Amino acid sequence: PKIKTVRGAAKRFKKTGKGGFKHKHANLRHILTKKATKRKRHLRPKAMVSKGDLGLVIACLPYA
Amino acid sequence: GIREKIKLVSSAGTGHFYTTTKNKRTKPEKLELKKFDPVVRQHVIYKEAK
Amino acid sequence: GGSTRNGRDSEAKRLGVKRFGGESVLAGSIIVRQRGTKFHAGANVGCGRDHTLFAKADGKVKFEVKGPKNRKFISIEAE
Amino acid sequence: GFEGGQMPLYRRLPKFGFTSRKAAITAEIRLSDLAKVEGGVVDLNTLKAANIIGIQIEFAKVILAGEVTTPVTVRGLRVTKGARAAIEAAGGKIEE
RNA sequence: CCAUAGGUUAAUGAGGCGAACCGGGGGAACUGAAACAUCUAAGUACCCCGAGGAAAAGAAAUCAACCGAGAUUCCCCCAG
RNA sequence: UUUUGUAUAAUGGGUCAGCGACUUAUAUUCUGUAGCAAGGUUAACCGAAUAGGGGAGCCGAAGGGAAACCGAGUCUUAACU
RNA sequence: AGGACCGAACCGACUAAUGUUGAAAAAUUAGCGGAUGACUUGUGGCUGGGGGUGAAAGGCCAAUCAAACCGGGAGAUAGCU
RNA sequence: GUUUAUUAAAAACACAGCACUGUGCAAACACGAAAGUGGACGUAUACGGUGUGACGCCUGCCCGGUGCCGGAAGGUUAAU
RNA sequence: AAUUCCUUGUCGGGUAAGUUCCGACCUGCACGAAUGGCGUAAUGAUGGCCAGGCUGUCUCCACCCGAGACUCAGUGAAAUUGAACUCGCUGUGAAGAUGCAGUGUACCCGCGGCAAGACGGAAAGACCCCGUGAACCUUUACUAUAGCUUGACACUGAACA
RNA sequence: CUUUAAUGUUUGAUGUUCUAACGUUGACCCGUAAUCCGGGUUGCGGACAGUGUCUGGUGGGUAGUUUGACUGGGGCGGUCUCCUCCUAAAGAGUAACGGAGGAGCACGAAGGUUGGCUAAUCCUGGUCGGACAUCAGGAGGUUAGUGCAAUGGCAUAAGCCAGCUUGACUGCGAGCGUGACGGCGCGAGCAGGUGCGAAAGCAGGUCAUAGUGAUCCGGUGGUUCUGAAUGGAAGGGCCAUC
Repeated sequence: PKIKTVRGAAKRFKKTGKGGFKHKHANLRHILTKKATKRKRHLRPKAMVSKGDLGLVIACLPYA
Repeated sequence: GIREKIKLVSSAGTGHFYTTTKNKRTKPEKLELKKFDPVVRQHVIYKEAK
Repeated sequence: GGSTRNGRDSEAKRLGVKRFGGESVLAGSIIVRQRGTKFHAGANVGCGRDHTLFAKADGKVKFEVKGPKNRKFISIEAE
Repeated sequence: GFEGGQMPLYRRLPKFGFTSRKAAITAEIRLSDLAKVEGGVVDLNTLKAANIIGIQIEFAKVILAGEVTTPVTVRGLRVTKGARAAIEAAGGKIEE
């Protein structure tokens, strides 16, 4: 036994120069016909998991 | 219903374009408008609807 | 039938009272389409699309017993 | 990641897969350690003998960390404009 | 008819039973997906034909990538 | 034992004595504690075989970026910001 | 000649009553239907599990079957007592 | 007569007669991880599937739905 | 009407009276002609009503002979068992109290006989609902598939109209 | 450009002629006086079957599973998101199969801006010509109007009379509002180019709140960002997007 890395997380989250994990925002791909640039451009700065939400990936990324 | 969404392109055929909906039974003229280019930084006609 | 639904409350409540505000920007007293019932002045004249009273400046409300006729003309001020 | 059903956050985020696909052949060394080379030359052929990372390396890159103690001689490698200057200030040579 | 099937002598082999490992062939449902249908359960449980001190595998119609490695196998790593 | 409430026409119980239900292995956070320290550490294995050898390989010492790329700085930006 | 009568053997299970660890897991007592026909019965063999048998009831297949006896899958599965 | 061995034996089903439909005999039809057998050592007044009930007095209208056959004016149609 | 709201249709028969049986009429809410229409003979461990018989079934019970129950001996089981100084009536109350608030009534252990209770003893309630529980059964749900059938490739050959 | 036939020719199909693939649902004899059928010999049928695989169709003969939640039995009926209203007890919050209505779109104008305007209705007099539809007077008017609810506001009009036209645009943004969260609401202002106006000044759509839908999967416009020998390519990624 070794425990596996969870693909639910390892195709979603990445590691950075600060504690936690960095991810993209959603709601930017599917049907943009009613989405002005002020509702698209601002969905690219990325965000972190770092609170009680990190304890949900602590066994999903056991080797990150 | 089922009118199919319009695509509007500049005369260079580039990968920057506008998408919208139009009524099928009114004003049969081609949808065209003068707007900006994000690299050439000038106003051009966006056209070629359907 | 039709009932109860009612959906979203969307707030639109008061904030610009007494000595409210400080180190960060205030939204002021917000209302539901009534244009005169809580009127504005100075930095917080706002009213883009929802009658929010927003500014480029921070401080407390002055909240004074003066203003044209029945209108309050509420403003924030530097300390 | 189970949160009572209600479509969990790890499924609401978008999928990725495109990566640099070269870590198994690319070595990363820093001027703060294994940088004296015991009078020798810094080269990919001698890195494969320096008791570090093994023989499958096809590319070796240098980063500017710490200070340079010797007039070190380097042949090849991918070396930053800072690392090339930190070795110049110490009396060393960069052969390409 | 020539031959072969049958008959006959000598030689050599097979025949039944055991503990496990093992080769080839057949083969679930319940279960894991907090339901289920591809997926998983599982080529397991179980059955059939059979081999050896082991069986399986091996001295390249393999991988590599301009630099070469180089019979097979099991243990620790490459690596979750 | 258990269900707003239980002396409850709720529930269980004839009795004495044996036996009777949370284990370590894989990964990790928090906590204690210890050797070394910009380094730390061995696995399988070998070993006159709890010493010693074995440094494969891992963990750490540099980040920004899809990636090319750049790096004590960096992505997007005409960037000049 | 008689799926002919009256009626024992032989078969029946329509009905009441005594039973329900009773001598009894269909027996007892007393009525009471049929009885040369689709009758009644011995011994041997045949039909097997999704497969039999049945003028077809979830009835019959060793006191079970709308799916049996003996073991294994297995410590199946309870958002639960 | 037969059905529910044990809460029902009655009007169920069996059944001379009546009618349909498949079948030309390597029959139709059936059982099969398939040879082999059964139909039948028979042969259309024979065999398979099936609705109606001895014998009598008699037996209305409907092909619009679904199923099966017979057809080619039109819509549509596979491997290759 | 084993079909029908109103229904005990309604007229008449049978009767001291008859939701029951018959003769008849036909608003069959929604009978009906080979998943036939409808009637007889003959049959039935077959349906219903009337009348004669039988008689303690009933009116009203009583004796007569025997078996058990009754009393022991010998041999000796079964389900149950919180603890038992378990008595009325009224109140309170997990809201119908043996036991607590009030007021009344009983020698104790037996013993043949009864059974109004102790919500008795026996069933891990059947009832009704609930559970992305279980398993069968149907189909104009969903997904799979034999059988049968259309054309075809191949084993598979020569030629004339 | 045509409507098409015959000489010659390829072939689906049909017939006929033949035996080279093949059935043996023929026979005798050997094994052997074996009612079997292995062999041996000779017929019959014949490219028809038979045997393997493919293909369209018909499809419980055979197999597995699914068939929701809320409400004082269960169901039927109603409801499930967004917008709006009453209930909410004068702060924040909130319950009732408690009480009621709309939307699941439409406009290159119902958008942007420069210059102007103010409406409903009734009474009288007057015309076919109106409870009133053209006009004058007397009264009256966010009792008119907004692309459409319901509520709120509008003339310093956001309602409508004219003119000219896309700021219905690309990269950047201090931040603030709501909900446990995802999500959802609002936004000073820069640089680039555009629209209206003499100019100040204004515009990053629609008076304000509804016409909705994360991820997956697949597809399309651009692209020295990538592309397992090398170099292209196929497919990714980034940016645009259905």
